[PDB]
Amino acid sequence: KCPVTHLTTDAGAPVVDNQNSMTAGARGPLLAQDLWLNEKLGNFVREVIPERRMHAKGSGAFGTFTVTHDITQYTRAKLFSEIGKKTDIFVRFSTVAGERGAADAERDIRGFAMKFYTEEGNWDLVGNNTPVFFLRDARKFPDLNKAVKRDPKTNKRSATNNWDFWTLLPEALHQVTIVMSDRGIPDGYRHMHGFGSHTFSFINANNERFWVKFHMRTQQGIKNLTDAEAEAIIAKDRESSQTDLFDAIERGDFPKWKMYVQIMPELDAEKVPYHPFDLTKVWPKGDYPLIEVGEFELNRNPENYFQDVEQAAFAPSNLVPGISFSPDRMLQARLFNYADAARYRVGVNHYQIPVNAPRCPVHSNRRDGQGRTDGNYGALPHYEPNSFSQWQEQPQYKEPPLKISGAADFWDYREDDNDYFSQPRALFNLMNDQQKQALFDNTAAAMGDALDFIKYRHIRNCYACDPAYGEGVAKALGMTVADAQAARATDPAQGNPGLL
Amino acid sequence: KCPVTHLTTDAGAPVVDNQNSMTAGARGPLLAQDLWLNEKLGNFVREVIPERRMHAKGSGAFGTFTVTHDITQYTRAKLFSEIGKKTDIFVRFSTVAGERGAADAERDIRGFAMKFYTEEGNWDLVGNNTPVFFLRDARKFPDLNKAVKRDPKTNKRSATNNWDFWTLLPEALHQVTIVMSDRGIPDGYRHMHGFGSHTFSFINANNERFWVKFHMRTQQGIKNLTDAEAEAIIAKDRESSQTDLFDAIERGDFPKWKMYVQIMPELDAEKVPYHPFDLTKVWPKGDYPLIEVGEFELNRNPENYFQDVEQAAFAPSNLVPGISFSPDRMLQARLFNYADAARYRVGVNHYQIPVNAPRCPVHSNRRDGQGRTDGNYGALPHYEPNSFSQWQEQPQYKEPPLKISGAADFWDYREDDNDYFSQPRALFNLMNDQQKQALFDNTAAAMGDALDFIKYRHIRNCYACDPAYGEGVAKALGMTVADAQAARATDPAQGNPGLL
Amino acid sequence: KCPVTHLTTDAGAPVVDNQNSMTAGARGPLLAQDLWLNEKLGNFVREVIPERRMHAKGSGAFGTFTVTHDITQYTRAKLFSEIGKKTDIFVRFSTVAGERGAADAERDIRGFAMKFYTEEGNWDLVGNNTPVFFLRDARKFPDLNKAVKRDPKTNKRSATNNWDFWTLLPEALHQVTIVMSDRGIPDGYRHMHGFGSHTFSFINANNERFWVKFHMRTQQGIKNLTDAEAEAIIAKDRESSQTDLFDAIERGDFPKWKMYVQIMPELDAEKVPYHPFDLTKVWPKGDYPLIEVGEFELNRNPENYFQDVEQAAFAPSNLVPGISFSPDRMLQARLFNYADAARYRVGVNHYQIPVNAPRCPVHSNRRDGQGRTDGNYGALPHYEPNSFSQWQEQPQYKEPPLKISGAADFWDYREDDNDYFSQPRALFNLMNDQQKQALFDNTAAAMGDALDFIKYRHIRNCYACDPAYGEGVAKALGMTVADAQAARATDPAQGNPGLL
Amino acid sequence: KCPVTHLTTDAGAPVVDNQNSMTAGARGPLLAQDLWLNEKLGNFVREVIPERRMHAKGSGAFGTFTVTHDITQYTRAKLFSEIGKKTDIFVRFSTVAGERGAADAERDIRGFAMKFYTEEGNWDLVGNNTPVFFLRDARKFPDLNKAVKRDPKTNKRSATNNWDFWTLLPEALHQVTIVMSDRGIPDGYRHMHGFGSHTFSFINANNERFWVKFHMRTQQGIKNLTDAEAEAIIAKDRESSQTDLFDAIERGDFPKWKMYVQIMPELDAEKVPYHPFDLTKVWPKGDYPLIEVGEFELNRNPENYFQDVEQAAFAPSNLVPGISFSPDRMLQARLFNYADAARYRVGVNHYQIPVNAPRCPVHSNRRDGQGRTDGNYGALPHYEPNSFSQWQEQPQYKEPPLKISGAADFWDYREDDNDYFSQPRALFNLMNDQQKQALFDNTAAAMGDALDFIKYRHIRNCYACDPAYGEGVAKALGMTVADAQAARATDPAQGNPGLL
Ligand code: HEM
Ligand SMILES: [Cl-]
Ligand SMILES: [Cl-]
Repeated sequence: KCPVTHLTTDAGAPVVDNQNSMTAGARGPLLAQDLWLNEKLGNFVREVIPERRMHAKGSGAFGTFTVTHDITQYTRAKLFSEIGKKTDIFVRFSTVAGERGAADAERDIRGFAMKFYTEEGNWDLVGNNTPVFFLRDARKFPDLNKAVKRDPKTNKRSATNNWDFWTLLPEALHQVTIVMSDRGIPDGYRHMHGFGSHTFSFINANNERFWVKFHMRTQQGIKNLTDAEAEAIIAKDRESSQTDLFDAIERGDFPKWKMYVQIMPELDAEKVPYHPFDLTKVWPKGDYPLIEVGEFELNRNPENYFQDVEQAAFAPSNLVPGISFSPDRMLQARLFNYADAARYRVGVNHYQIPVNAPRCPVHSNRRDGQGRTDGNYGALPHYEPNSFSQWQEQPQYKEPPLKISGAADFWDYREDDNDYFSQPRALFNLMNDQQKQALFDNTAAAMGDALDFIKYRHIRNCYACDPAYGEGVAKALGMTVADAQAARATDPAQGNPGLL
Repeated sequence: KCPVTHLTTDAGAPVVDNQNSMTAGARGPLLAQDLWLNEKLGNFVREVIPERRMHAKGSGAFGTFTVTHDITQYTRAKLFSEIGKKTDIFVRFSTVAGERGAADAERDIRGFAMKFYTEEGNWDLVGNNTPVFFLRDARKFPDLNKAVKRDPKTNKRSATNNWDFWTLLPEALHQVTIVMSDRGIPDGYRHMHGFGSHTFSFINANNERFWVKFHMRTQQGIKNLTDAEAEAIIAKDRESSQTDLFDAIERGDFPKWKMYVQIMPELDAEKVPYHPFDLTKVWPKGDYPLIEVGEFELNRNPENYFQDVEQAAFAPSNLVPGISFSPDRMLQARLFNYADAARYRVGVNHYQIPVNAPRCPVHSNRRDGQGRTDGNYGALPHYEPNSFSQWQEQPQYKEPPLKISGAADFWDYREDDNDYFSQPRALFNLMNDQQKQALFDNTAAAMGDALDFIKYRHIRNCYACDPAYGEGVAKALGMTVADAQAARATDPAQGNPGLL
Repeated sequence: KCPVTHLTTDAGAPVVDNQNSMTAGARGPLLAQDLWLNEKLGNFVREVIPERRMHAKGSGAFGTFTVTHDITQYTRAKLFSEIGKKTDIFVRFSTVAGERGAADAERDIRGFAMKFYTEEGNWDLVGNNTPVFFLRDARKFPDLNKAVKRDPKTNKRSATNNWDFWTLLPEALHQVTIVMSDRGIPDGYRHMHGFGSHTFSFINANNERFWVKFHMRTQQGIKNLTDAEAEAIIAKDRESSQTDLFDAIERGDFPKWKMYVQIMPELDAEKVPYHPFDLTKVWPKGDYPLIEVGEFELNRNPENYFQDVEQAAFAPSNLVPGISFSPDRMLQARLFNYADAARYRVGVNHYQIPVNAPRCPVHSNRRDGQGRTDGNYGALPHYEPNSFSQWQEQPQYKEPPLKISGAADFWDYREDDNDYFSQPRALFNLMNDQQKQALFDNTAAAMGDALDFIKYRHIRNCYACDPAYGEGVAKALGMTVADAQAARATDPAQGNPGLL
Repeated sequence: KCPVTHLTTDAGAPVVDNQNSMTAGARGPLLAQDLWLNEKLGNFVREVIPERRMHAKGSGAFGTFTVTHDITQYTRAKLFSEIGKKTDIFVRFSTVAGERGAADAERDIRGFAMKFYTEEGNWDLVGNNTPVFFLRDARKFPDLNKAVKRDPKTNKRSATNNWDFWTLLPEALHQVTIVMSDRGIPDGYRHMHGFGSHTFSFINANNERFWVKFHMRTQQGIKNLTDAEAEAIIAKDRESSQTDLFDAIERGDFPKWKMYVQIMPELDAEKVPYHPFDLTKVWPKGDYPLIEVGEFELNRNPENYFQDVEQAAFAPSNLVPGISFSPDRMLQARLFNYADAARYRVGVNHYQIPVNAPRCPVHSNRRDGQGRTDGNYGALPHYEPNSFSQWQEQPQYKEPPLKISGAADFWDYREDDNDYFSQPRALFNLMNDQQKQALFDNTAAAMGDALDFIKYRHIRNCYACDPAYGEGVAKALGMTVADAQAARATDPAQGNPGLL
């Protein structure tokens, strides 16, 4: 609004008429020489890009992060180098299974994706509102996509597809318990925590490695919706979380999180009794307590949703000196899969998009590609080694070596670690009676019409985790643990390693 | 299900392990030589194509059309040539404003897109569940897209954007009245009519032209949902119309429509008192009664939604001998905009997709393009004229000339026809008291929080159509027609041709 | 060169090693966590975009245009408004049939594409080094593409495909004569003229229309290569024209053209004895003498060929107030085909590319699309009509109406005008004996191994144009006009309108 | 040719006129309702896909491979299982640096890409006409692309860019010597050998590993062109190798190669004095003599070049049971980079293209993607694990583990192996005096105008390889080894590990 604008073509030619097309007489046929119509409609049918293969529905905001505590003994990362140091951030929150138009207030994981515009590169912490995940090997990620999304023929969610998959992965019971708890539907993005979920690494100025987990704790408090409350909100508003977050920032009610880390010296990874790189497992806070780092707030709604939120590309591979990866098998796949997904979805030149662009010096020698806008590194020599001091590597940032034991092979995770249930059993025993009844009710509702052998399989897995959990679930499904047990002999998945 | 399948790569190499990735020791980093993971994940992030720029949410089915009546005196079209002749069809139903994930049971137009696999080409009748539309010049179609979709900043529907646009187009009141009536929310695709909406042409074996309108009348009966009933269905099911249609076909309860035509001899177009090519106007049935043609049923759910429904491309330009276009200015733009939209969305080689492919001989000499699969017309000479009898034109199908009067220019539609209100006034006076109260209630709900000057503008336009319509709307908005009238002097759109 | 650069990722993270990949031991397998390699190679395989479907091989330069003469009585175009007024330009020269790597010094038309960065929009004059073309209806343009390019099976140029097509278009003899003359191989882009070829329109401040032809005459002089001289240059340099033009600008030897116009009052188009919109015909200079307008020089080599030359998009539709189109049937197709070609080749957001961007105000309300970088018109309302003074049309630039006579139909060009030979006969009689012998020799060489019936057909067409032309061609082919004449009875194209 | 064809649209509608466009009167403007023109031209501008980022210029043929010898003790690969067993193949030959249009007879490596349509998957042996390459780590491959292709500003080959890069890689001297020898320009694809170049692996039925090198030896004899002979061929024909190969097959003169292998037991890789996975090094035939396997002939020209040759996608990752990879660092990158390059260039669904499609059972569960044609695995469950025997892994094909020693790190190749010159010195001493003089002449011609410090650097590296080689090169450049030696002190690349 405000300053009057006069319509032009892309090339800046004045548009004469924006109400009438050019015709051979007043009621005659349309002419090809109606240039503005050709341009207006040709561009119109190319506005849509592919949605994200996962986490398609989302809301974004800009904000800042402030260091409140010193952790420079563990990490040389420049954004953490001093108390008081402020870094600008972009955050996209999301659901997982919904397409672009889907309801915000579904029972699902939420995405918690953070981009930090640092002096030594953008650092993407691509997190979830849960410290764990259903899977611990990336082999299973495309299968999870199909299981939680639409059947190839009914084009609807399928409790049978979803729960057949989940119940054949006993390692999944931890995240299944979390998403079937009261926290499976947060009351908008401001009332949930975030997590890196994976084990990452810190590297200090001494070139020492630590293993690390990020926790982002909501200063607005954990707050949830029951199935019924969510359904009532969806009936009015499929965009309930966008409404909530946009409205909050618009009225100056900026949401805040505190950032903590669990820090584990490199050598401790071979001393702990739990697999320290297993995404289905946390590190107990009694072994590795939270160390406070800083605080971030979201304080600015983007001017244009498509340019800043839809085109936003996060990559776990977007790391900076002093923050690096781990051999978590899931993290390891994400280190390449996001950059690849973004080359397809927003283009090879997607770092030209302002929300993705670095706010520090950049010298990649990336050349050409569709839609090159930014100079294309001009006439500079485009190869290395060269005799012209172009594109010089920076060895001072080299990480210490990472010790390997064992041959290259497909190593059976089930031989390495098969503690599927101790962590979910702990979580069940933390719950009060209401939360337990919610867990049982939410579970039986989600299984809905899944085939009976699948309901029996979940009840068996849940009983193994804790007899009271198996009972509450079996009861809420109107079944018995005895029938669940009797069904194992004829379970059609017989012969299959995740079938216990 | 049924025959056991053994996992291979695209190239047919056996996959050894589909549960574990290849690692440097059991808890070591991931190896690049894990070929199956690279392939599985690289293909995974390229499954999604752009949604349709309009009518993104939809349901599809296969079926057949049977001629029941003789109209060969009006049309030489081969699918109509004999009573009893059966043609196979594909139909996609849709909403308009929803993205891929959006609720089915919104207040919106529904799409009614038909593909007839004819012996002289696929005939697409790309229709709506309404005989008219909001607009009569394609200039305004991209603007309607933005008005009924998401604000560029809030990323939500905007009553202000939507109703500012609508109230500045008095010609739109006809379709606004239809979509705000009880029929703005059909109880699924089986309980709505379809229409070509536009005036088309028939050409008979004598090379005579008729102007024609297609009506497809539901044999299951008009059936609707109130705002409250729709909201309750959405709370359970965003896919309510897919559920309804898929379930009906799956239980053998095949939905049927009867097809009729209004036929107008060419010369009558200059004798009627209404603009006969104006998409905001019908032809009164008293002047041009319905002539029965045939009956179609939908009787087969596609095996794969993506391959048959999501990749389906309709084009109003997909016409056959004996069925052709008119100078309707809206139809005229669609004659090029759909083929162009599909080149971007499903590729230049989209006619290789089975649902789009013709079931008759095809010799286009279309060469190359990404993903060419079908022979590419092999080694045949690829130019015309040639000395080799390749690609010979077919003059026997030539249409009679179309008379033009007037210069090429931007002809102001408002000078040519400005009867905005007589047809909506007729429709209002057909309604019984309940339907009228629904029209008023639905209208005030849809305007929701639109700025007051916009509510005043709709009330003025509605009063001009019929004093009782203006009153019922003003009342349901908690306003008065007097205030509406007083606001015209300061209306901020002053200086603007659609502001009456 | 000069300032030392330190290699980073796109996200600005330092790169540790640019010589060694990350491996599991010194002679072990490659790790997926080698982030720089993934990024470097993933981006590398996306550098290439599609070449132009026509005129793929080219050279570009920046320059300026200066008005030297007053023609404001004929055109209100702002770049021409005063003597001395300077406009910045980009020019791309090209061959036509060569792919990206093909030789510069082939016997072909050359492209002469001009972009003028004007205060009322970019004006593209997309010209050739010839005043005419082979065709006069766009129906035949894709066929010309196939005929002059590679056979679908041999993947080589085919004299049979090329000359079968050409000899079945008698209207083509004019351009065939030009491209087979000594001027079919200019000695680089600096020693050739340019032409708009088509009839365009001027509109003056009085809203009067003139028909207009643009001539751009080389101030370096017409200079050509024989077949033998060209072949010798190709043996050393496939990039001979890039070498020539780049080297000339680099040493300050800036090439200059003078711009002239032929001006014809609107009404004269119905008074001339030649079809004034027929691209196979010029306007004789005796009827419409050249009027001088200005002078342009190319004086700056682009810093980056891909960003400025390969991504350059010209469109005949890029017109400005006071310069517009004509009903030339070929021009009429180009008015839409280039903008469409560019949406595919450089993207819907290709006007963000600096060489394509306007240097004047732009308000198109074009939204979104892949790779949106420039603000996306932020939060401004995105529909018209609106109550907020956004996107207001500009009626002061409206053209006078264009008179139409006749029905909409496929009008046979051969019924309308069939003077195939008078203009080529004039051109043949302008030639001196050497140029004539060149025309005959060049023709027989180009026909090479074309089937005999095709050589006979060219000789017949050439004899009809002028008995001496038919003789010289028949002789250089080692045939006789008598045999050519005897072959017409059995010509396999019998039954075909371009077969005389 | 032969059967008369009648022109239709893609949808199979008859085309009335293919010579005239639809106009408002005979000399009037073009109408938008000319559907055939819209379709014909819209499809026309989408025929071109991106060329290959490397090896863009090529020729293809179909053929067969016959086993002549038993090697089943080394490999369980099914195509080798019996003497007499015939496998169908596709082969694409190429240059490396040329774009689509570039000359065939340039001084360059040639590509020798083989696809074997095997009963357990397509096996791609993506080879070159040389047993080695310039590089031994993939870090340097994009840099080699830029060095051997066009300068970002001159858009021409640059001897300075090319030789600056090459002379700073002493490991490159082996391949530099080969490509500067008489064999740098083979007399077409039929007179050159092929090689896998890399060390691969065989796995036998006992689950034992061997390291292996493939040699494909021409039965038509090594035959070459001098610089002068090549230049003379280019002056006539940029497509000389396509002409040669197509013509040979067309006249029944089918070219044949014999396939041999060098076989090295796994444990020998730690016993040899040369790095056995270093692409700049061969295995001496005295240590590992050639073992004969079979013979292949190319006997069928494809019907359509674009469908079969341009869309052909090879991937080193396309391996079958009994043939696998090695830790060669270059091979390791190609294992992912080709499948990724093809997803961009020919689409995610490129295995639908007949030349790429497997000729054995395929069950990948790859879903959707643009242009899905083939059923999309219909309604089958689309996740694993499932209770429905879909997508079952095949463990019988598991390879033995691969022993790793050392930490994950960037291991400096120059510390591991720095024998740059012994193999090129051997090759120089195999040459007769003519071949030596050719090597010197070809080298000085290729360095052309490269800056002097670069010529000095090549002479130094060549002298180190063999004093006679340094002398012959220095002399042919008109320089002395003494000046070369004196220049090292001021060499501008001082401080750089490949500068000796
Ligand atoms: C100039 C006015 C119009 C323009 C520019 C327009 C443009 C479009 C575009 C670009 C799509 C998506 C096409 C694709 O990607 O396959 C679409 C879909 C559709 N349109 Fe329109 N449209 C217009 C008017 C109408 C009218 C008046 C009706 C009904 C009479 C209509 C019915 C539909 C239907 C049913 C679909 C969905 C087709 C399907 O199921 O794939 N449209 N339109
Ligand atoms: Cl891609
Ligand atoms: Cl496109």
